[PDB]
Amino acid sequence: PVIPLDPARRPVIKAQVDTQTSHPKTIEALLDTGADMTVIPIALFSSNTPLKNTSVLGAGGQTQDHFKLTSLPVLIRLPFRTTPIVLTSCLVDTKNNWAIIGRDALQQCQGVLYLP
Amino acid sequence: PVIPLDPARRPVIKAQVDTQTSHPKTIEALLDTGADMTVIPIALFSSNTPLKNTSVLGAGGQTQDHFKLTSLPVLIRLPFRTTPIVLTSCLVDTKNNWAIIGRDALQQCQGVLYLP
Ligand SMILES: O=[N+]([O-])c1ccc(S(=O)(=O)N(Cc2ccccc2)[C@H]2CNC[C@@H]2N(Cc2ccccc2)S(=O)(=O)c2cccc([N+](=O)[O-])c2)cc1
Repeated sequence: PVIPLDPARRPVIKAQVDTQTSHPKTIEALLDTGADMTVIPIALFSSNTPLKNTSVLGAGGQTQDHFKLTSLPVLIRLPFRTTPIVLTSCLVDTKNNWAIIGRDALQQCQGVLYLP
Repeated sequence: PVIPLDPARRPVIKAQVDTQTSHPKTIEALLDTGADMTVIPIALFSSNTPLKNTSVLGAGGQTQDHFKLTSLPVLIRLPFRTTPIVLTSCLVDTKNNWAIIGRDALQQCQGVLYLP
């Protein structure tokens, strides 16, 4: 589908996220061309899985306690599409409720940005 | 043009920005569909130049200090189209000097996100 760009209406999508730590979950995620890596809420991971340490830069400066890093690949499926997007590693938001589809996933699904 | 999406290569673009407080300048801006409002470097604005205090959400939570708000509209020109993008107001990065094209500007040039 063609998704219009609107400052008042964020470009969201419903995507099934398989973290391979629990059961695959359909969540609402922001489509983000500014993001390099995909951000997945920590609420989808099991309580006993190890996550790597890292630091990420953003608006309110950088941080090292806000984001973590997956130990296992994350599979992401789109609404009617059936083959999953395979991300070797992706960011994990441990504080807020953040689901962000980055360019890493937007590449495998042939996603592009068009300017008339 | 059709801008491809790649995690290893940011969707940057050259744009001419007029802050109406000084000489119009050329910057390299990041095409960001996740940004509600456009962010321009404070290095564009003259030294005086009243700017408003504002609060912005991003990476390391919310920030009371990083971003300011323009008092006057911001003229933005792109390589292709001859007519300029007119934003009523946009964000100003004081800490760093990021150039980020949000959906506010992408709407006025009718930019869309295409997912096959
Ligand atoms: O207009 N806004 O509300 C608005 C909000 C937020 C921003 S923003 O944080 O600077 N800034 C821009 C930006 C771009 C590149 C690098 C850092 C920041 C945001 C906007 N999109 C990228 C970035 N981040 C996500 C996000 C999206 C919407 C709202 C808040 C935060 S981020 O940082 O979590 C995610 C962030 C950064 C990097 C990665 N990653 O995978 O590498 C993922 C700008 C404008």
